[PDB]
Amino acid sequence: WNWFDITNK
Amino acid sequence: EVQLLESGPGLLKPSETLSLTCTVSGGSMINYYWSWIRQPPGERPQWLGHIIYGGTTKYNPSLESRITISRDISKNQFSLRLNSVTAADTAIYYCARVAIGVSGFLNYYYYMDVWGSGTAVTVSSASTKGPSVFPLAPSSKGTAALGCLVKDYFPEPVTVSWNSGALTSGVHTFPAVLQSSGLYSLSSVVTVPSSSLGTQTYICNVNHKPSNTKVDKKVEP
Amino acid sequence: ELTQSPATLSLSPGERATLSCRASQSVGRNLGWYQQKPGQAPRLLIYDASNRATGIPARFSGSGSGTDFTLTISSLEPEDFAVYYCQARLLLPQTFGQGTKVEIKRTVAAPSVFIFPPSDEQLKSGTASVVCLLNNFYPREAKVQWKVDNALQSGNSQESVTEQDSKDSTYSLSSTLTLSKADYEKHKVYACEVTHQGLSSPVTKSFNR
Repeated sequence: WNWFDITNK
Repeated sequence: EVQLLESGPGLLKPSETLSLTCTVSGGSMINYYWSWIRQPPGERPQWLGHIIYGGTTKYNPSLESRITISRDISKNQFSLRLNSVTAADTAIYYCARVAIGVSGFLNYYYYMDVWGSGTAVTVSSASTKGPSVFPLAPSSKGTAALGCLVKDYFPEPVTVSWNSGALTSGVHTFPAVLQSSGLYSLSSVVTVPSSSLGTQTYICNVNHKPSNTKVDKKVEP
Repeated sequence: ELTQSPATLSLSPGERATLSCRASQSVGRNLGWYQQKPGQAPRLLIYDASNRATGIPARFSGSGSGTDFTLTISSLEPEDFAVYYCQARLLLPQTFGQGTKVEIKRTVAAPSVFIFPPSDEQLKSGTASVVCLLNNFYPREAKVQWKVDNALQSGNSQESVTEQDSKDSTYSLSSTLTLSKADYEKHKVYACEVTHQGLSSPVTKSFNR
């Protein structure tokens, strides 16, 4: 989650 | 205890640029996301956007054009910039910690688990001005009501006390309303024994800090 | 989006409060409840449907999954009278629901009504504000109307309502009618007319300029 947005699809 | 504190100027005119900073204390920035939220008077909170430890951002599509969020890990801070403000950007702005994590296969959880204190932002063409304070005199006709009208000030807030704060019982100080003029107005009233109106002094103490104005008004029949 | 119902719950300290939140599309167990006390930031209350946030009193619980969620307060305390919001993931445009306000229920109390003429001080400055006060009433719904030499007014007044009083759980409301000194000087009788559940019929307070 720290480098790539976990709230994208 | 992790603590967030918003900082930055809150009084803007339309077309200007809002610039706020959140400082995080008592905890690390890694493994959480970092959000700006705002809440206009009498409305629910509105999520503005967030930034992740890595620097990637995500914004509310209704602000996309005008918003930027940034973060400085070395300084334990993250910031909001909102361009081209209007009166509609008036609100209490909060920075908040977001607890995030995996929930299902391609699902997540997102909870704003630590909130800062909030900072009141006003956007208006109006110019700062201290109030005029008029008596609401007790009627000449058991219990009587009297008060002070605190009129034509900008921006919020003012404070009102009665008799240096010694009189609190039966006091009601109303929320300010924004007038068509762009200045605020409010009233403060108290109910008291009719019998006292001859002997007892009633004085409202009004303070408006944005104008360094401090007024005492004696209210008499 | 999220739908909260009802908008207001009116209950006594001691009773059980049940709050609903329905999501339009499923969100698993990933819904949160937040509490907001007046002039304070919201705070996390329940997360993942049923998990008390750190520090939250055991009287607070949460249930549901997918579509239908409930926040229960087993036995209300004075400090729990507040607004409660739900929120699931990062749904937009509205990440939060509209909120449910939990108000203290009390016995009906009619407004005590007072009218105040403008002061000579303000008139000197060229403006007249006429104030009508509806004091200490419950429930909050109240109607106020201005009449000037018997003509019904509209558009030249503004009202404001207090939050529930900490001791007596009533509300109070001010209505302020504003007009120019010249306008004020061309009429004689200023009156406000108040309607409320607790008034058998409407009450009028008035003065003659």
